[PDB]
Parts: sequence; structure tokens; C-alpha cells
Amino acid sequence: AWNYSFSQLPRFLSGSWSEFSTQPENFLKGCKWAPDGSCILTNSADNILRIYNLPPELYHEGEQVEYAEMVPVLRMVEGDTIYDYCWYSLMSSAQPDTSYVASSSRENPIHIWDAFTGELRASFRAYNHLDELTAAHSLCFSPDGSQLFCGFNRTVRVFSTARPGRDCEVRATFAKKQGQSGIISCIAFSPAQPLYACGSYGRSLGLYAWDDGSPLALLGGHQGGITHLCFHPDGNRFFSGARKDAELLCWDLRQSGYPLWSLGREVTTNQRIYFDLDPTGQFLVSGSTSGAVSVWDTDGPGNDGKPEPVLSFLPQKDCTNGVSLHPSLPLLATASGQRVFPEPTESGDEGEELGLPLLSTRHVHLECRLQLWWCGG
Amino acid sequence: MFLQYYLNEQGDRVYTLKKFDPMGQQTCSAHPARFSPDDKYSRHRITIKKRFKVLMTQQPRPVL
Amino acid sequence: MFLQYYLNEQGDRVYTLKKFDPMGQQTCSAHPARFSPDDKYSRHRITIKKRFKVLMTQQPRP
Amino acid sequence: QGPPERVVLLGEFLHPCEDDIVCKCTTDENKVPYFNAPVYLENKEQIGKVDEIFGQLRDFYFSVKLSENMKASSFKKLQKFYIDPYKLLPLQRFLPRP
Amino acid sequence: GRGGFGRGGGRGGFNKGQDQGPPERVVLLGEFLHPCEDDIVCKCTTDENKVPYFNAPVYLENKEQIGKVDEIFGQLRDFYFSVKLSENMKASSFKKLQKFYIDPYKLLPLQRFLPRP
Amino acid sequence: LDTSQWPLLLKNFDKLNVRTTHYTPLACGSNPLKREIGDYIRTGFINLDKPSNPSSHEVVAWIRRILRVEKTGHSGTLDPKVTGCLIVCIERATRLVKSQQSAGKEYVGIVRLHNAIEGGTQLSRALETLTGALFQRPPLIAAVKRQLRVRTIYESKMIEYDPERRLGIFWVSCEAGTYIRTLCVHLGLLLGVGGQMQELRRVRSGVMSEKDHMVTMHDVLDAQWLYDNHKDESYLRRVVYPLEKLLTSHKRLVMKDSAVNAICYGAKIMLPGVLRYEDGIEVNQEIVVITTKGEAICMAIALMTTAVISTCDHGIVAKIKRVIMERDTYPRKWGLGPKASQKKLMIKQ
Amino acid sequence: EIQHAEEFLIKPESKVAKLDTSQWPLLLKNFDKLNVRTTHYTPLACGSNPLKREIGDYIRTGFINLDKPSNPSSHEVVAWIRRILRVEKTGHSGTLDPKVTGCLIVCIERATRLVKSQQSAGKEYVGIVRLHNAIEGGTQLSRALETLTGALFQRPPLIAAVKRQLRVRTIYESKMIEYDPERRLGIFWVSCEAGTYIRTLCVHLGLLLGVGGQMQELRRVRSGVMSEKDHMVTMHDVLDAQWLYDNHKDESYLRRVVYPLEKLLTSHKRLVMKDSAVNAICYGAKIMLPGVLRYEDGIEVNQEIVVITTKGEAICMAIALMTTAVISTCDHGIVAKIKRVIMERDTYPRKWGLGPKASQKKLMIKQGLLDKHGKPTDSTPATWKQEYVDYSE
Amino acid sequence: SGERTYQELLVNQNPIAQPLASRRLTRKLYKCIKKAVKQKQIRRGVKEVQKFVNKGEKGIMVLAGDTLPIEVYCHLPVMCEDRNLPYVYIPSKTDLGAAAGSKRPTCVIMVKPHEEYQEAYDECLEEVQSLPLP
Amino acid sequence: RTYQELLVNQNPIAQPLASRRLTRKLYKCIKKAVKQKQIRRGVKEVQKFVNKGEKGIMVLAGDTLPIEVYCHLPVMCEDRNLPYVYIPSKTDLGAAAGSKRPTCVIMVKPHEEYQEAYDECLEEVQSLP
RNA sequence: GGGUUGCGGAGGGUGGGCCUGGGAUCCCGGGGACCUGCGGCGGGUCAGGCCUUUCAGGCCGCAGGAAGAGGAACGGAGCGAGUCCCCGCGCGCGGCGCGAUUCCCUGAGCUGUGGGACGUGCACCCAGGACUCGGCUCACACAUGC
Repeated sequence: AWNYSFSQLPRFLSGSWSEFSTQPENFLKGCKWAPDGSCILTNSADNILRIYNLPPELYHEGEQVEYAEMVPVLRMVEGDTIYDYCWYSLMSSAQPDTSYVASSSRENPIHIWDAFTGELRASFRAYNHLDELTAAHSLCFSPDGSQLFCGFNRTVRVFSTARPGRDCEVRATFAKKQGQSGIISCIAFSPAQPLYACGSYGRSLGLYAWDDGSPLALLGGHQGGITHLCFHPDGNRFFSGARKDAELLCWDLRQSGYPLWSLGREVTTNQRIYFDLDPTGQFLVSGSTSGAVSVWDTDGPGNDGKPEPVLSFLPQKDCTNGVSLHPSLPLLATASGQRVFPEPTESGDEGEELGLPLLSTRHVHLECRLQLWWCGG
Repeated sequence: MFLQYYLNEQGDRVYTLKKFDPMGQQTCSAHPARFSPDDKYSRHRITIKKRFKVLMTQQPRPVL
Repeated sequence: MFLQYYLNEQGDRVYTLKKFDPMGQQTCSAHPARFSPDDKYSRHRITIKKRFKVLMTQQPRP
Repeated sequence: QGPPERVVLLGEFLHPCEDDIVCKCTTDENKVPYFNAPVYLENKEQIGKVDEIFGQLRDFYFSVKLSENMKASSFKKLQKFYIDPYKLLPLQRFLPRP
Repeated sequence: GRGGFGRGGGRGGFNKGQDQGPPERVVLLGEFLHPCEDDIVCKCTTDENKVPYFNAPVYLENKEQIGKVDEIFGQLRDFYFSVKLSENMKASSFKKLQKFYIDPYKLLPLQRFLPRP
Repeated sequence: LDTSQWPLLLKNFDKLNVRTTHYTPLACGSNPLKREIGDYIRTGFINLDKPSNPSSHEVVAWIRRILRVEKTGHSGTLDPKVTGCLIVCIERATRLVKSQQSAGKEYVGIVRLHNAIEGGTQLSRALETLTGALFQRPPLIAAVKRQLRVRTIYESKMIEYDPERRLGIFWVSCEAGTYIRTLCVHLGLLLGVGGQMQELRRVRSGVMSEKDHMVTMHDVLDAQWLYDNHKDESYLRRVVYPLEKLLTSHKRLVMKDSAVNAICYGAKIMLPGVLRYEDGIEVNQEIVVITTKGEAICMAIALMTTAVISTCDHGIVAKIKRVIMERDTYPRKWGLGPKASQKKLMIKQ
Repeated sequence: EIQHAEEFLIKPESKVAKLDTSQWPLLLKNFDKLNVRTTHYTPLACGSNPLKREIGDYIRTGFINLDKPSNPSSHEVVAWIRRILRVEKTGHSGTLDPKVTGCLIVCIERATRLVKSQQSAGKEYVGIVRLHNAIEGGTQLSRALETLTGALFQRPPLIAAVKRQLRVRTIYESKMIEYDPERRLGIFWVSCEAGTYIRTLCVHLGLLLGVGGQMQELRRVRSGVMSEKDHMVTMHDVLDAQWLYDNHKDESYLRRVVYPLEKLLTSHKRLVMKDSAVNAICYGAKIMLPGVLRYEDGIEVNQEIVVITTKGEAICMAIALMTTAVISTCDHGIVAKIKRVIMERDTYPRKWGLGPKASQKKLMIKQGLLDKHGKPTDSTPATWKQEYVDYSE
Repeated sequence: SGERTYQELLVNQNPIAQPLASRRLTRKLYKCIKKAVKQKQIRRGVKEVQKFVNKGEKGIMVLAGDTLPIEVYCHLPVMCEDRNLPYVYIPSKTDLGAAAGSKRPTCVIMVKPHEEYQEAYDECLEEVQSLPLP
Repeated sequence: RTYQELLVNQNPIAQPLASRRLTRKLYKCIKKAVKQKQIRRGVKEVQKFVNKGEKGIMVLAGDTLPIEVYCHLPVMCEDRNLPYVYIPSKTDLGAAAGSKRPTCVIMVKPHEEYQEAYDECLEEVQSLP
């Protein structure tokens, strides 16, 4: 029994920095946990699917935890750039068959690898009208574990898990009078009622049905395009995060058509910022672009409600992209990453004069590491 | 389009996949620019070409 | 078989009994190789002859 | 609606290809398979149908689509594949026009 | 049809002794040149038109059967033939300038051998 | 000047076997090169570079609207997203486009794969395997009509291959009708990884290639502007080329000037009309007859052989197939022969 | 200098017309050196040159020069060629022994007409003679080899069937190249006519030397008109040609190995004829004066000639009867007789009925003056009866 | 290192690349562009450049020296000459695009002064108005 | 001088040759392996065992006429993904094989612990241009 | 295809015409068409069975003909409709591009050598082969001579 509460600063226990250095520039993003919580998926700039293993819980029981480097047990290759990746819904060590992971590349079809063996088991391909292959953006599994949802230009296609072929259910969203938006960012499911929300890139949000597939509500977005969306498990609550916006909004199913409350974030560039939510609904951790991981508190007494910040801490001076927490054991993993635009400064004059600035942009240090934070009681 | 090419010694087209030639030349695109029917900027093209003598008329005569 | 021959300057066949030419050439056999009726290796021969340009097709007709 | 009947050997397993079975044609000595033709096994069981066909005139391959509740890892060996004889077509009229 | 000096019988004429025993007439056949693997090859000196017959017994001056003509070769002008020796004989015994005789009716004229259109 | 440095239908005119050299040179006539602009634009072909943005259906319309003509036709129906050579004819040049369409054309495209390949040797073997006659089907879904097509491929080799990006360019030389998308699909299915075609670029289209006056439509527009605003026809002649150059590999048959009008109105080529001929003309061959100046009258089908016309005195040697010249081009002189006209008048009297 | 738009016109020079017929194909070579007789005829369209012929007729009509392996027999390689080429008939030029290599002429369907003359042709042979005892010098062997020259007798070996009778074969040239005393072997070259045996020759050489011997091996250099220097092909190329034709549709490799049958009758005198008479001669007839178009100078009486068409196809082989100096003066008569047909019976338009004299004779039969079977009828014109009984009747 | 790089850039140029600048001239131009991009006063694209030249906008035109084919930018110099506008050519494409603030090559760039950073802009204008024209 | 004479008497179709020391190392390896377990020397048996499948190294001769004798072996090795070599010597190879008549094709299969020198030749053949 | 005889002791080899019928060198009477291509006619072992096959020579049976071989215009070209094989909008037309007038992007989704959104319009949908029928102009045609 480990009580989950925030009372002190996160504690460093282990890290991994030997990799992601062979390439000139590399950026880390994602770093989500498994439903059972025994594997960690890490995506880098160079397309390599690294599955990091979970440190032993018996090693986390004591405070004598020493620093260690988690070697990847699996190293998969991918040709083109990756768009999205997620673990299976019913992921458990007991069932050896329901232990696969999904991935969608740029031009390659949706590939599915196995955690046990490490090889490609199945792959779902989707063609457009004439003869060409279209790219998928959204990737998330169904709670029942028999259907698969993927995003596209202006429609959503539903794939199965028993017939790996071309058969798929198409559900168009854009119409002559209606239409949500262009490229769909992601799709998240709700465990309370059979409905899922579709987050796009054009200041638009909408919820559909599970089997019927009919729109219920339609909302907007902060200023740009929604990036990530989760669902609060306690009830009819869910958050959403956009790109290049310094404000956050929480939409509720009990309200009709307007944001109930607004929060503040820090997003400078068009990055894929993640924000994890605790299953008990007491803490809301979210990473910023200016290098400051902030956490909020969700109070549910019954009459008063306001997300209040508990504390804040900066892991590094980079941009923390992925922040996720372990389901049961107190644990928090973070990853950093930020692009460097070419700045051709006049180095000849700098080497000639040796005067005022005495600065060069060639020695700038950028390293993306994977830390593990500890939560006390 | 990642389809570049460089002129050969004999005078034929050698299509390549890289953007840099091993001899030290910068490869160019193999496809021409898009054409626009409603284009009223054809008077200046012949002027530019005559100023630098890069017209088909300023080049040698075809052998046939 | 002890029948050897070497190409002449004009282009005629000169049969001999030795295995070495006085000019410094190694003589070859004069009898053809064994041909099998159940020979299904006619595509590999044509491919390896096209890769090295040694077929009779590229040779002209005198 | 057709019950099982006399079946004729069609192809040999070469290797799978994206949940599809790419096979090499066996000795039917002049025959080419029909499109969407049901393929059977040694136990007279409907495994699937015939997908797109390619290859040269003499040696040509073909891919097979799987049916419902089927696995591609089952017949990962060198076995024979059989097809109905009514799904054939003489090619002696293809090359000669007269 | 067939017939004549036999083919289901036996008769006799000028020469008799080929199958009967003691011969009656003899004709010079060849001259000793040199031995050839226990065989004697001879050259016909004077028969003036004739060549020997297949497996024709050869005799000496004393009318003694030494052997039989085995093979025949040579040109039209210069003709040669070999002799197969019999048992209990020696090829080195006949190593002088002597003549070899044969039966007179064991020859064949070459006029029929000449091609005539 | 030598006899081997002359223009298109004038090289090595002395090598043509001589039969008779007593003819009357007529006043009317012209050379293909020094032709009037009105006839230089209405007659001839154009080898322009098609942009990869539009399709050929719009390219031919744009070129016939710029050239201000009535009839035009292309050599091959190219896709919208493909570059390559394209021969476009005019109203007096689209007569022989049916034979130009059915010609061998080379293609260069890039193939994108899905899974990983071990080395370039296995894929090279797979590319060498798909050589010769194979089976193909349209990439889209069609009716019972387009069920199976049979094409042939002569040469196929790959230049490079990128394992990090999973691409690779190749060069295929085949005849008209063969598809490249289905070829890349079959290649990916044979490698066991699948794939499609990224792009495509045509290097050769029949007899013309990208090394023989690769003009651009921008140049055609500049020429049309210069011919109207500056009255300069040199830049218009540099882009347009006569149609007599396409029939360069065909055998030539020099004819008399009196028979030019007979062939134009439609007749049969006889022995006294033929002046010279080319060695190596077999029965039923696609022959083109030209004038003494070098203007192609029309295309014919020769019946007799060189060894037969070298001995024969009268008869039919060629048959009219398709006229290219105009009707009113030479004077009307048919019944004025030494003996034939005499016999005709004798039977008339 | 790049001259553009220059006045170019063929100058009408009234000079003599000359033709160069030295580079034309096999039967069209030197087609202008034949004395011209009449150039007034109507050429027919049904016909082509043997060089530029259809592949269906190229494989049907033509010969091939093969290098037979030493493992199988001649009949076996003939049957293998017949099975590879997918034909019905196949013939050879000489029955070679299993352990005898060399060239071999093979026809298929329509070139098998003249195989009886090709079988009886002079051929060259090269083999190795094995000895038993030792020879003193090579001069004695050379003397023994030159002694066996001309016409001599030869006995059939025990191998083939049995000693039947005695034959008389002629040998033209025989000379030895080398001789090794350490291995007791030696190569020799003999050029003789068909029917001569090499094993019997080696046996006779060994009997003359006084050491004996047999024939170790044998290799044919020349067989008739074709030798090992004239596009000698093997069976592997013949087998690869069918595969390249049924898989790649390339007939060049098949036209390179197979050669037209008109090449054999190259050293014979050609006789150009009209297209109206080719079918009548294929059915069967005599060669007349009006059908003759050109002839070769230097023709004697009873000489082996070949009848060719204007395009260059060998019609048949005939026996010339008249001389060039006689055929230039004579107006009507027989000049050649049909001996062996080479073409088919239905290849040209069947027309032999109409004519300047045939139609007149038929109309006279139809009237009632002359009779078909009865020659001595009224026959009012005597110059007609004295000018129609000069061929055969 | 600078001379070799300049020679390599001179090797890979365009036929119409006669009006050029020196080393310090190019450095000053790059510094001015980098100081002007942060104020959002730059335009990148032939479409909008010609769209606003048709109406009229004074400024300095900066074209690339290595950009094929030639028909891409063939009417811009004559348009600037008719509108009495100077134009600049530099033998670089990656550096010109990186100075704009991206990792992509850019060829066409127009500058427009809004703030008081024109003290260095007028010097560059007077210098481009004095370079030898072909 | 010797290698030049061997290159003069070469077969037309032989690209993958060896150097002056790689051939010595291969000869040493073959002489060591001929006594350890086995070496297959015969066209018929080599092709019969390749039909079913056997990994190894093909050692062909550089001077063997005609070419139709060994003309489908290297293409078969490429189809089976197996490397091969070419050496301009037949007498030395025949003497090293079994001290007998000159052989043409030789196949090697590792059974003992002598593969430490065999993988080096394998990677050298795989690196051969 | 059939038949007879002589020569060398013995199942094996070689060879034989335009002449005959009647009467006293002569007379009388007779022999009633040819060419071409294909298949067979031989050897070996014990009155018969089995195998392979053409060097030397004619015979038999079948398929075509009564073959002296003619021709200085029987003979062409520009169009329209129907159906089939052919054409990437598969017979549902608007998911197509270029432009004045507006906006956004260094997006991490192609993407400024262009793409994303709104309003207003002009251009874009065409060709081969075979067959039946209707329908006009030309000419009906061997090609000189100064």
C-alpha cells in the first residue's frame, strides 16, 4: 500500500542518457505507460520504437534506490516519420495474445508489432478512392478491445482486429452545410458512456456515438489546433490542449455549449504537449514549453470547484514534451526536446574582432534524457 | 520531388537520388516549373535572355 | 581425350597434341561439352551471358 | 452456391505478403487461375479466394486472400494448394490473335 | 534361283582339293614382305588381274597349307594382303625370298569391281 | 558541299540506285526548311516538355489555343502527375499519329516500399525476373472488357537504392500500353514487402527523346508573342520542326515531278514515275515517297523488291495509303505520254 | 559550317546508269552479271526474299551446322533437335559414330529434298591413330600415309553390322601434322568422299607399319560446303533460342543459328525465270524459252543448275540442256528438265492457261479443226505444224 | 575557409547572376535581414511579391544565385527596373532561408522598413545603387 | 609474372577474382578442410545437394572451356543467396583437392572448429567488389 | 513384282538382250503415253515370332494436270451516323487547375520552385481498329519533248 499524495519535491531515482546521441539532433516525445504498467514506449526524432522495461517494484519499495540505466528490451525500425502510437486497451501480462502495440507511419500503412517477440504480426492498410494510400493521424484503441479508430483528412475510418484487410467502416464528417475541420489530431474514448470525442487542428471539437456514429455536440478550440485530449474518470469531465496557446480549457458534459473554467499554460512553439491525469482525480500534472512542469489540484466537495496549483518544478532547461504517471506505484517520467533553427551568425567577424559579444551558437548543448520522479506520502 | 539529375560528360542525362554530386556540383530538379495560361510576363523573358545571350537564337544552330 | 587446338592468326583451327602453345597460350579441348536432354538451366545461362555481353545476338552476321 | 467437387492442384507456398499468401504456380502445365476463385486444401476446406495475379508467361505467381477466422502462420511450410477446375482459362488464344 | 557347283550338293572341275585334300592346281599369290603381329602380310607379284578370296588357304612350293588370307588392302596397282597363321607354326621360319601360292579358282576379276554407269 | 551533310530527307542521295536521269525540272516547288510560316506552323511536330501539374488533355488545349490552330493531337495520354516527352502535331500532321501512338516508350520512376530489405542483390534479382511478357491489369476497377492485358518488356535495371529512406529509382524500356504502378505493385509483392509508385518520368517517347530539342511551352508563348509584336519568325522556327523528320528511318522513293500531282489526286506509282530507290525494300513495307527537292508527298506500301524493280519495265510498285500533300500543287499532265497517250488517242479516234 | 535553308536540287545529269550488285544477299549476289533476255513481265506480289522471310518459314525452311557431342549418336541428336524445335521431320547429312565429333548439316522440312545429294559429298576427317609397337622415325609414317592415296579398297568393320562386301573409295589428300613417340599417338588430316571409313584406314596404316593399331578418336572439319569456320553452333544455343523465343519473343537468336536453305546451292549456276512459270514448274513441267529471263555465262550441256526467282527463292534444281551461245540465238525449245522440287505446289497464282499460242490452240480445239489427242488433223497452216512438234511431240 | 566557400558558391550559380555583392556587403545584408525579420516586416514568395508590386511597394529585392530552372524568376528584375527598384543577388539559398528564421531554402525576399532600423538600410540601398551593372 | 600468365589464360565470364594472398589463405583453408571432414568435388553432386540446400562456399576454376560446362552454377548460388569465388588455376586446385586430375567445382562445409579461418574468408568474399 | 541357268565338294558370293513366232541374206505380224512428292521392299537369334532401318536398284498403291506460260490502269483519295474491341469522372458529374480581389504557416502533415480557408468567374469532357448504310468534289490516271 503506497499513498499517492504531493507533499515534497519529486525525487530522482534513475535515468537514461546513453542513447539519442548518435544523431546530430534528436527529440524525445510521448513516454506513456502500459495499462498494466510494466512497459514504457519512447519515440525519438529518429524513427526507432524503444520499449523500456519497468524497474522492479520491490526495488522501489525501499529508499536505497540507486541510479541505473534502463536498457531497451526492444529496438524496432521505421522508415518514414511516425504520427501516433498507443498500447492495447486490455494489455496484461497474463494474456500473451493481447500484448501488441500499434503504430502509423507517414506513407507506410498502420503497422502492429508484438511486445513478446518483437516482430510485425499484422498490418491494416487503407486506400483512398483511386489507388493510393492515405496517412493516418489519430491512433487509439476501443475499451471493449475489438475495434480500432484512426483519423484522416475529413473522415474517420474504423478498423477491426479479426480481419486484417481492406474492410473498414467509413464515417464522413465534412458536408455541404456541416463539417468539423481539416486534419484530425487525435481521438479519445470515455469509459462512462459509449461516446468518444474527436479533436482536430482547426479550432473544432465534436463527440460521436460508438455504434450509431451520430454527432451530439460541436465546440471550437483555443486559437489554433487541439493536440491532446483525455477524459476525467470520476465523471463527466475532460480536458483538451492546443498548440501555440497560453490558455487551457476544461469542457464538461453537464454544461451545454460553453467552457466552464479556463486555465493557463505555456506553449510557444507547435509542439505535442501531453498532460496526464490521475485516475483518482486529485492531481493534474502538465508540462510547459518554457521548462516548468506545473501541477494542479481538482477539488470535488460539491459546491465550490477550481483547479488550484499545488507546486511547480523544472526538470531541465529544455521543453518537457511528455509527462505521464504510473497507474498504481508512485512514479513520474518526463522527457525533454526542442528544435534548433539554423542561425548563421557572422562567425568571421567574431573571430576577427574578439570584442563585445564573444559568443557562438555552435557550442549550444541540447540533450534529451528520460528521468523518473518519485512521489511520497 | 526527390528526383535530381546532373549533366554528363558525353551530354546525356544521368538521374540520381542524392542532392550533391561527388565531383562537387549541385544537382537540380528534373521536372520543369508549372505553366500558367494567363501569363502576361512573356515580354520580359526575351529581354532578360537577350541581355545575357541565352536565347535559342543566340545559341549555335541545330545539326540536322 | 588428347585433342587440343588454338586459334590461328587468320582465324582457322590448328589441331595439336601438346597442351601448351609456343607463343605462351594454354590450349583448350576440341570436343564439345556433354549436353543433357533434361536441362532446365537455359535461363541462367542466358542471363549470365547477357550480363557479360557474350551472346551470339550481339555478334554480327558475316 | 456450390458444393465441393473434384479439385485440381493450383500452386505452392512461397512466402506471405501483408496478411496475404503469395504462392507459386504448380504443374497444371498450361492453366491460369480465375479471379476470386475459391482455393481449397488437402482436406477439401475453403481457405479463401484468388487475389491479383502477376508473373511471366511460363513462371507466374499469385496471391491468395484469407477467409474469416483464418491465420497466415498456420501453413508456414511447403504444401500444395488446390483449385476447382472450372476456374481455368486456355491461354493458347491469348498470344495468337488469328 | 540358285545352283551350279553345289548349294545342296557337290561337284568338281579344273581345280580340286580345297575341301577334298591334296590339291591339283596352284597359282602364285604373294611375296613375303614382313610379319605383322604374328600375321604375315604379302604383296601380290603376278596374277595380272586378280585379288584373293576371303579366308583362302595359302600354300608354299611343296603344297603345304601355311595359313589363310585374313585381310586385304592396298591400292589398285600396289595391292597387299595379310595371312593368318595356323597352329604349330613359326613366322620366323619363312624369312627368305620365297613365293606364296594359292588355288587358281580362288580369285575375282576386278573388271566387275570397276564402276560402270 | 558533300552529299552526306545535306538536310533531313537529303542525306546520301547518290547511294540511291539510279534508273533514269532525264526529267524536266518544274518551276513550282519548295524545300521543307525554307517553307512559309503559314505552312511551317500548320505542318510539323513539336517536342515540348509537359508540366507535372496539369494533364495532357489540358496541355494540348493550351498549345492549340496559343498556336491558334483547329486540330491537334498528342503521342501518348500521360497522367496528370507525370513528366516526360510529348509529341504534339497540327491539322496537317495528325494523319500519322496513329502509328506514333503505338511505339516503344521508356519510363523512369521511383518505387516506395513498406518493410525492410536485406540487400540490393535480392531486389535486383526480383527486378531482373520481371522481364519479358507478363500479365497486367488496370490499377482502377474496370468491367469485363479490361480483364487481362499482355505486354512485353525489353530491358529493366535499377541505378541506386536508399535503405535509410526506403526508396529507389529504376529505368524500364517497354512498349506503349504497359503500366508502371502495377509494375511496382508486383515488385513489392514479389519482394514480400509491398509498395507502390512514388513518381514517374518519361525519358523516351517513340523516336524522339529529351536530348533532341527539348523545348518548353514558355518558349512557345515567347515565340507567339515575338511573332506578333516584333514580326520575328526565327524564334518561331527554332521551336517548330517539320513533320518530314519523323519519317527519317523509313526508306525513300524519289519520283518525277509529273507524278507528284497524280499521287496527290490519288493514283498508283508506276515504273516510269520512279526515279531512284533504296536498297533493301521488301514486299509490303511502309515506304514514303519524296520529291526531287525533298518534300514528302505521301506514304505508300511497296509491292516489288529491289531485285524485281531493277529488272522490271512496267507495273505497279507502290500503293497509295495516306496522302500528306495538297491537291493543287503541280500542273495537270496525265495523258501526254509517248506511247500510252498515242494508244489512247488511237482508240479514241 | 552549318548551312541552313540552302538551294538543294538533284541536277539532271544525262549520264549512264550503273548498278553495284556485289553486296546483295546470298542468291541476289551478282544479279546484273546475268545476260539479259527479256524485261517484259508482270511480277506477282506473293513472294519474298529468303533473308527477310517469316520466322514460321525461317524455321520450316533452312539448314543448320551443328557440333555434335561425343556422348550421344547422330540419330539421337537429330531427334533432340526435332523435339526442341517442335517439328515433324528432320534429317542429317551423315551417319556419324557415337564417339566421332565434327560438323553435321541438318535440314528440317523443305530442305530435306536434296539430302540425297548432300549425303554423297566429300568430307574431311581428323582423328588420332593409336599404335602398339614403336616406330623408328616419322618419315616412315609419312611415307606410309602418302602411300595410301587415291582409290583403294575398304572392308566394313565388325562394329556396324557385319562384313558384307568390298567397296572402292577414293582419297584426295592425306598428311600428318605431329607424332609423339612417348605416347605412341599422332594426328592426321584426311580429305576424301563419303563412304570412306577412318577406322579401317587406321587399321590399314597399322598393318603397313607392321605394328598394328586402331582409330582412337575422330573429328570432322568439313562436311560438303559447310565447315567448322562457318557459324558453327552447338545444341545449347539451339535450346536457348526456343526459350528466348517463347519467353522474350526475340527471333534474332533463332535467325542467327538457323540459315536459309538457299545457301547450299550457291556454287551452282542460277537461271532466272518468270513468275507465271514458277507454279507450273512446281506442279511439274519443262522450262521453256519465253519463261527464261536471265542466264549465267559459261553454261555447258547436262550441267547441274538451280532455278531461282527474281526475288531470290530457289524454285528447284534442273539439268541445263542448251548453251549460252545457243540460248542467245535459239527462239523456242527445251533448255532444262525438272529434277527435284524444292518449293511447295501452291505458292504462286496458278496461271498457265492463257497465252499467245496456248489460247489460240485451245480456241482451235474448241472450233473443230484441231483435236486434243489427235495431232495429225487437217492443220491448214503448215508453219504451225512445223513449229509445235519440236519440244517432245 | 571563407574564400573557399565563396568560390564553391560561385561555382554553383545561375546564368543571370552578374549583379553581386562583396563579403562584408553580404554580411551587412544578412544582419539587416535578421534584424528586420524579428519585427515581422519581411515577405517571402513570388506570388505576394508580384501581387504587391502590381500595386506598388518600395523596398530592396533579394534574389538567390543558385535556383533552377531560370523561368522561375525571370520577370522580377525587369519589373523592378520598370518600377525603379533595385535588386540583390547572393550565391546562396540555405543561408538566405535560415536568416529568415527557418530550416528551408528561400530565394525571393522583399524588405520593408517600419521601425528606426533604417540607418543601416539606407547604407545598403546606397551601396546597391552603386554596384557595377552588366 | 605467374599471376599475369594465369590472367592471360582466363575465362571470359569471371569477375570475382582474388588477390595474391587471399588465394593462398583459401588454398590453406581448403587443404586443412580436405582432411578434417569432407570436401565435395563434382558438378552433379554439388547441384544435387544445392537442390535440397547446403550452405557453403563454391570454388570454381578460372580456366575451363567451354563456358557452358559451368554456366548455371553462379546464378543458382545467387538465387540461393550463396557466395562464390574464382581462381585462375586448375592444376594447383586439383592437386590441393585430392592430388589428382584437375577439378573445377569445390564445396566446403564446416564441421570442426576450423571455422575461425572460414568466417574470415566468408566476409572477405562478401566484401569482394 | 515374279521366274530359270553356269562357274570354287558341300544353306555363304559373282554373272547373262530389242529379240522372238513361221517359210524358203530377204519378206510378213506385234509390243496399246510422260513428269513431280511421300510410304514400303534388308540384317540379327531359335515352319513361325521379336527389334531396328536405306548405300545399291526397279516394282506396287494413292493426291493434281494435259502444263509452248497474256495484260503501258480493276480501280483511288478527303467526310457524317450506328455497334464491338478500345480510353484512370468504372456510363452518380462536380473530392479538378490557372487568375484580380482577402487571410494564415517556418506545422512537429504535404507545404513559400507551394499548401490550408472564404467570396467572384472564365476554361476544362477527347482519340485508334473492324463492319453495314446514306452522301458530295476531283479524276478514271504508265508520267514525253525544248
